[PDB]
Amino acid sequence: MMDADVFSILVGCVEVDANEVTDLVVGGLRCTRRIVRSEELAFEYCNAGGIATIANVICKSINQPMVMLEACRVLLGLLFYTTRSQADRQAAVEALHAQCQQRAEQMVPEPDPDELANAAYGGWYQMGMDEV
Amino acid sequence: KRNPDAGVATAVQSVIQHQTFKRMLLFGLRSLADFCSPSNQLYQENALDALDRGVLSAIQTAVTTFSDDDDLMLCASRVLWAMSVAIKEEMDPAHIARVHSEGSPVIVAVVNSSPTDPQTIEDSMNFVDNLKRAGAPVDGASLAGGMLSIFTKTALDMKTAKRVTAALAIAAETAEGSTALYNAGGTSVLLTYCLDQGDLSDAGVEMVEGAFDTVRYMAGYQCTDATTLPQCIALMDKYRGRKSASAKGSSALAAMIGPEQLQKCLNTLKTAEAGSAEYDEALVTLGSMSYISSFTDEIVRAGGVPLLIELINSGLPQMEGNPEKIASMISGAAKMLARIASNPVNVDAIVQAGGVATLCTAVSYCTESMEALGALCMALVPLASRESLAHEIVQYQTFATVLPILYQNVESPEIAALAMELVATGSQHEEIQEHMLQNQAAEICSLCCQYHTADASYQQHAISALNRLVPRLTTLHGVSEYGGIQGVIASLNANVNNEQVALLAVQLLDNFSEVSDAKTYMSDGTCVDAVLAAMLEHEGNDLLISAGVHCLARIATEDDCARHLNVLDTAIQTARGNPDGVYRVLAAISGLSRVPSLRQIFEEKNASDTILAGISSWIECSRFEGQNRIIKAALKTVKNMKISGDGDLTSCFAAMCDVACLPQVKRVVELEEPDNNILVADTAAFRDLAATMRITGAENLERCIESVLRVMRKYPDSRRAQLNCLETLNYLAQCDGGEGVAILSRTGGLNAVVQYLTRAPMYLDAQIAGFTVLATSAKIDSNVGETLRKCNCLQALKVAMRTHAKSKELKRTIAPLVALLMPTDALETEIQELLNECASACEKNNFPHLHENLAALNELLISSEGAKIAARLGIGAHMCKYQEYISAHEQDALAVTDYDILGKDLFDATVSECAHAMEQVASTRSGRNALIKAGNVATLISLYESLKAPQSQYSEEAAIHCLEALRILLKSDKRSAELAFERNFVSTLCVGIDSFPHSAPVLGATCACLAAMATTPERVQMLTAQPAFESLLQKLVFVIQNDPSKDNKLVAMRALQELVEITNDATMANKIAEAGAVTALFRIIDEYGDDEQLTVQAAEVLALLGAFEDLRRFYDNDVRFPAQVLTAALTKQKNNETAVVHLLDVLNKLATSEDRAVLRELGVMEQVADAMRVHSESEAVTRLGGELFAKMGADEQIKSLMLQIIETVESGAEDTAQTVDILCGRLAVFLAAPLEDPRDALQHTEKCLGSLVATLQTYPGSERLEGNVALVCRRLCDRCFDDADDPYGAWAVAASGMLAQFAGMVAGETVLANKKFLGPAYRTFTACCANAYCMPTMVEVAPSFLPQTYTLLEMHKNDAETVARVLEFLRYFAEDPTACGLIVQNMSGSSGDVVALTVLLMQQHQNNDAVVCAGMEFLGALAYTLSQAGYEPLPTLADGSVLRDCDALMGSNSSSARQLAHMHMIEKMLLSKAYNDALIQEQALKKLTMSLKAEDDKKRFSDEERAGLYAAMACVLLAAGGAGLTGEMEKFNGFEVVLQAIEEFGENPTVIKEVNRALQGLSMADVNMTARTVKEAVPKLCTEATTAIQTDAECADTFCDLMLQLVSQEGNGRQLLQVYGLEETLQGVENLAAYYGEDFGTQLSEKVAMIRQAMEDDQPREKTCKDVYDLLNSRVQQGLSVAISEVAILQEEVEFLVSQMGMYNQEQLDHQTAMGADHQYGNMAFELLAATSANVKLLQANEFSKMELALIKGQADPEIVLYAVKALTAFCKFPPAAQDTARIQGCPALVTEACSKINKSGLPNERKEEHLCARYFLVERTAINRNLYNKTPIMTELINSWNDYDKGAYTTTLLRFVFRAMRRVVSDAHVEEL
Repeated sequence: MMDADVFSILVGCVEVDANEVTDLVVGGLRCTRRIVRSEELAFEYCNAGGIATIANVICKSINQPMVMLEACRVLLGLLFYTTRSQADRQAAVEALHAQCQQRAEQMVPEPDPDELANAAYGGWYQMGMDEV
Repeated sequence: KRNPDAGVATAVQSVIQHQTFKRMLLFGLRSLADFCSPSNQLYQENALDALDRGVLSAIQTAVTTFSDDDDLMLCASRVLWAMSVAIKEEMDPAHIARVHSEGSPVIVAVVNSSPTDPQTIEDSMNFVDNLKRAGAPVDGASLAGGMLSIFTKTALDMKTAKRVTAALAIAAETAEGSTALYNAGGTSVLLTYCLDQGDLSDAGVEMVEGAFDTVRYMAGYQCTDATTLPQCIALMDKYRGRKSASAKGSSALAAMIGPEQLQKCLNTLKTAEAGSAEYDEALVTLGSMSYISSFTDEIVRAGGVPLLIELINSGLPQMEGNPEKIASMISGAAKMLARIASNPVNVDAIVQAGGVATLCTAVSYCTESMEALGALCMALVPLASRESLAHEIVQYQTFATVLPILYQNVESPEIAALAMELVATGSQHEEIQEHMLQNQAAEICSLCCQYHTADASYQQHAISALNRLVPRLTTLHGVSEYGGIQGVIASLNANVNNEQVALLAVQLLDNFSEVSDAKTYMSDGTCVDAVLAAMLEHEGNDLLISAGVHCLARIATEDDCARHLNVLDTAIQTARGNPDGVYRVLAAISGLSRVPSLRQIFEEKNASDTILAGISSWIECSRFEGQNRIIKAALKTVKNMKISGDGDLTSCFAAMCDVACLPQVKRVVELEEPDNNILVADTAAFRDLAATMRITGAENLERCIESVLRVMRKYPDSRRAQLNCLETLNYLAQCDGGEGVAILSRTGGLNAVVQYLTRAPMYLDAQIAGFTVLATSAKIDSNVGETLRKCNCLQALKVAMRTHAKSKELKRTIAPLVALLMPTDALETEIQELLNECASACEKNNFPHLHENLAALNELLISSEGAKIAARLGIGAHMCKYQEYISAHEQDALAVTDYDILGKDLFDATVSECAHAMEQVASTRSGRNALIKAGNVATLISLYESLKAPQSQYSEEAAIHCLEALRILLKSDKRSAELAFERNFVSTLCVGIDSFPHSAPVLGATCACLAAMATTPERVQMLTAQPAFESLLQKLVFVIQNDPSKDNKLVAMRALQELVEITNDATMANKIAEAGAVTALFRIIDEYGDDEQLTVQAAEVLALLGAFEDLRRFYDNDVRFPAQVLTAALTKQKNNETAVVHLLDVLNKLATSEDRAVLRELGVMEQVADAMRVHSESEAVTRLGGELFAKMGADEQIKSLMLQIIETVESGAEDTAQTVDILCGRLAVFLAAPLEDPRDALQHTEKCLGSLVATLQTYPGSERLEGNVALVCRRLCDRCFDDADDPYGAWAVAASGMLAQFAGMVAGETVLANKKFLGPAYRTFTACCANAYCMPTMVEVAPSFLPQTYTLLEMHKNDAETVARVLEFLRYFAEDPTACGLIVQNMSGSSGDVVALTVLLMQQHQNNDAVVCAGMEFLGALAYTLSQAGYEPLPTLADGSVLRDCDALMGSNSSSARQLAHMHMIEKMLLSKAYNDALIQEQALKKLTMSLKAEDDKKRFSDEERAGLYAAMACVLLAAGGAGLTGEMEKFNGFEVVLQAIEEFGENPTVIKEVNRALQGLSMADVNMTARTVKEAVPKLCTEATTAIQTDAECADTFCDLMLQLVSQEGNGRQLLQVYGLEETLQGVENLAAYYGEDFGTQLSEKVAMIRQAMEDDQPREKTCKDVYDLLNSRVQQGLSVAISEVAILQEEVEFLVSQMGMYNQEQLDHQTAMGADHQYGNMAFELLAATSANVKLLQANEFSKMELALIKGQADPEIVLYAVKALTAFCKFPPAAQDTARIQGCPALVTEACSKINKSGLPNERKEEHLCARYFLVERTAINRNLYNKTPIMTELINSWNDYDKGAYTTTLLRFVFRAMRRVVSDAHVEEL
């Protein structure tokens, strides 16, 4: 299914007008939740525009409880598979600072801003979610 | 209504709940703002929701308590502005009230916060503008002041400032507003800003303009301080360069200093007091007075000489005496002198007081006072303009003195600019050119470029000079020894922002390179790199790159390539740091790869790949500074390389889509703005790659469609990216024969496009590009529409036209609206319904219901079909009623309380919707016909007259629509315009523009209506005699003269343009001239010569007037000012082609050959010459350039130059090659000129050419010379391209050996880069092909260079001129048989067949008419001559392949030229008779007529243009005739275009001669075409086109030919005799024969005589019904239609038969009388044409059933009723037919009795059998219902017939017939008999 870019359909089919017949095709958000079973899969969905569509669905869905749910389910999944324990992250950033200290000792500046964000922040960040 | 985003509610509650606590208020408001932005497609709805939820009290408290927060201000401004937009469209008065009262206070508080942020200002400014439009403006005064304070803060973006100063200016127009500004900081504030933080960008100038307008108005309410005058003057010296600002300053001063002050000062100066006193004081005052240009004259009256006095005598000796003091005085004086050199008359005064000497000598003294020297320099420039004066000035050596001083004192800024200005205006004179060059030359001016790099003017002057001097340079030494190249590279390097100077800089680098010892000094690489870098920064600048590739082609070496390419990857690896390093390598690669000779190195190392990999490494990484930059560059570097290369691109295309989809792209673009980021740069790049159409392979293609869909899937919210993607789909869709649509189908792409358009309806850019992609595919594959309807494209189309009162869109969304088109029957349904509903509401006095339903109906007429239907359904007659009702039910409308619109609003709104309906219907020829015939032009005049009193919200909306419907109708029927032309209506119309004085659409349409009725000299005299019209002229001139709005001036001018252009009468021109227009327009060009929009618009109007008016008249017969002005504009505007065109047009009308001295003196010719050089490729520039130079005595100059060329060749000088080159330059301009005596002017052509071919042979590889010689030869050939008897044209070229010379050069592959040679070389070859006596020689030399001709097309595939020239050649060359063979057997390679290469080039330049037209004409010409010379059809034309590619190259908006070429191509294929299957499959004839009908509807072209299409189309149809393709035509009513040509162009003889010829050919082809010709066409010729036939030789002769063809067949003669008008025409032809006499007249007389004899002699025997049967029966058995609507011969046949039969049918007939036997054939005749369902309606429009039935009841003979029966039996094969006959009361009983008669008869069995089978067949057919025959004895007759079978009487066939009838009539009622 990956080899034939199935995500191309599951991204598209979910952004549509709503209506009782279509609210059901959006219930096919489930299809996406069931497929995304790992981190690598979550990142594949993103690379297909998964994150932008889910955001656009969630935001249109205040008065659409059924799809609001199904879409929040998908995102929680994506986050889960991509978010690490605050601990592992803390560790990661301590290490980053260590490397920094080492070079300086030999030769103290800051780790690369983006590298540091990449280690410290959860999946939301790795998947390109922004504040706004 | 649309529903608002639900989040608005939550956002707003946040804002209301937390108005004290700020941290969150902002957050909420920031969120409301984002909901309220055009990012969101529901911002208007969102905006209004917040209003109704009462968010503004909260915003109001917020902006008061937190005044300071700049960020809250930005958010507040955003929400309000959004509200402003919504309430403007949703014209609800309540909402408008609320936003006025509750919203404006906050916007005001924002403005009084003194914000500097562009956005907050734009918004609150745009808020203020919209509210005014809504009819609830914000008090200017309230905003004024707060708006001034904005300038108390610096850091103000000039762009924003320009807007603020404009807004101050309008505010200051009231004393209230002016005092507000005085109460706040006065003028000083603004003026100080201007002085301190003001720039010289086009924006800055527009800013200071508005500042000066502000002041002006303030000074007229004495709201001026005392700082104003001193400051204004300071500001004018700061901007002296820019005349638009200088002028607005002067205007401002004049409103501050009255004339009395002038008087005082001047006289005081006449009261001597010389020496301090008041004299030396008043002296200072005069200084200031000078700046006021309105006082210049009065100052010259009494003075001008004092100044020189105060300079020479009163200073020169005492210079040595008192340096400082003297200097100041000298300067002040010199400057005033400069300042008063306004008009040519004023500079005249100056020479009368020997200014030239005084000033020239003063220099010699002020060698040490920079200030004074510059003041002198300044006072000299105006004098040195004049040539006579310049020679005086060299005898004073003053140039020779200032140059060295400048050199050493260049760093000082005043002297530099002023010295240079003078060197510049000096350098414009050839005599001085040399003098200067001698004394240190421009080796100093080149260096001088190294300084003041931000002073555009300085740099401009300097470089313009150097480009007038380096041509005449032997060596590049000195300029190098001085370091001037290194100084122009500096200037270039420091000017990335000034596109203008950057250009000039490389032009000068280009020109340096043309010196011999260039390489010796310009192969440092430094220069190379500079130019390379310059090139990449300035991409969009055609002229700059072209000039750069030239420079590089000259000095660039592979030794430069490797110096870059050998560090490429190293630089890519070190891009995080030193991004500038790799930036350079990219720029080098990008540029050096446009040099064909050099690209190979990069190709070999596959640099494009190396770079694409770098790009990826620059995105998928930790972000770094310079990332975006290097990427955006690399993308361009890759794009360009591919574009200058030759491969297929599909690989690279994908690689780029892949790059755009890298995950880190989103993060990299968020630190940027939404339409200049690495994403849009990538989408742009790949779009551009698709444009090249180098995507070939159904696999390769799928990849691209997919890759583009992915990009648009990942990035829904990058609008520019989406656009660039849509665009990209289009190119791809029409790739690989246009098969792409299929892919897009399967890939689901179509639905994508539909679902984008649905999702983002607000983005017109997108709406158009999207539907574009749709329409394209629709036009390339059938059933695409199915999918579209299935994809709900309708929903889109609707909301499209329903949210866009545009045009281009509608045009695009037309083919869809014809495919989807709803069921169309539904449209019809709804339209009828709505008409009824509109009419009902008038009958029932429901004014609201009328409005509601008109608007509904207007939503259905946006479609060409809607309109066409409404016309048919009688919307015209309805409109009369609707109008009558509206006009006489106004106070009813006013009283309405229970509706969405109330008050006058409702009334006006209803007229508006009424007028709109008519406007729309009139989009089609049908509609205009119906509207006009129904009296709807009066209807409209009544509606317009109904608008009055308090301007309502819709009053203007309403006027516009009335006037537009009027404009269309009056323009479209001359008679209808001429009927409307009544003084009172003129008065109505004029008064109309007073009522809407600020409405530009109203003024535009009013003026069009006026011009359209002034159709003759008398009417013009009458229109101009109307005081209301003279007032309008006076008022239009007034706007042009006083209104500071650029947009107003433009509109006032476009309005004049239309009055004089449509009318095209001297009287009009004269009245407009006398209202002051000439001087006003010249003044535009004087003040705004730096503004293209203005200069052009003014020149266009001046030029039209100039055809009728001697423009000198308005300057007391002194040409100088208008010449000076135009020459100066031409200078400033040199690179803008359309602006030099219109300026040259005015100069040509201004000036006469009696002005040479004048024209020398003002240097006019120098500028014209240069304009021609810059625009060598321009038909219009060259032509007008020629006409100007013809005033200088071209005949003599050509003789002279041509003799000098010969002489210098025969001398054998060393200088020779260069000397002959300059001479050819000069000769080529004069050869553009029309001549008086060609035979005398051109007498030396052949010898001269001989001299020139010798020169080329002697000095090969002289690029310049090669070009100029070609240019000379082109102009020679062009002069007489079509006169094969002219000896000075292609004749001279071919006889002189020049043709063979050129052929050789191409064949020698030595010149395959001198585009300046190849262009005119191929035009020359074209001319030799077109001259029939030269053609054999072309064929001789062609094989040598044809192969290389292919190479050129591949090499210069990206240069559109070169391609056009070469394709034009192939087209003309393909008229020779042998030539055609050579082409097809000598021109193949990578691009493929010549025909393939042609499509490839056309596809690449779809936007270039020159390429496409040359392309299509070639294809056709080749196609034809091949067919004629035996060659087998080109395969790729015959498979429909190319017909389709050609069809795709037609845009909805395509020139007349392209439409003409396309017809020509098809004409030629039809004449070839070789490609008929292919033409039929592509429905070529249909699509041409669709094009043309569409063009008759929308009337986009002129009359001259459409005339020419019709003539052409006629010729197509004649080809169609000769190719036996009548019948394809009678499918789509093709004959109809011929009828339409006569009706619309009967007075135009060049159409009619074609119509005649086409009718003749169509007639010879098709017996039906003949019939239509006789019955329909000739009636129309002899009336509508009679005047043409009788007065034009060819019309007369062609008409006689047509007639002679028609009368040649039996029957036609008689009919033609009855034709009304024929006689008048024939005897008028007779008279045209008498006039011409000679041979032509004799044969013309004889033609008419023969026609008359054939007509007398046409005596066909009386025809019988039997003939009708024999023709139908023979038609039937050869499988030909017998449907009357399809076969014209049958109409006359069926009507004779109706009538002949009907007279028969009144008697009792016998089967043995002649008559009665003929009555049988008449029924057998009917029997056959009742067998086609098509004929049913017509048949039953003669009550066929009744007649037949009657015969059945009446007639006695069984054998005459048999045939009525058989015939009606066949009729009733069809259900409706049957129903009708059955319904007829008596039918059952009657046919039943017919059965009985036979059953009871004593007829022999065999006969009884036939009779009964027929009768029983009829009952079977007519028994549509089993009950029908209930009341009848049919079952007994059937049974009886059965019992006779039983008695062995009949065969089985009868029983079958009985059994069939029984089953149709069996019911309850027959059970007993059974």
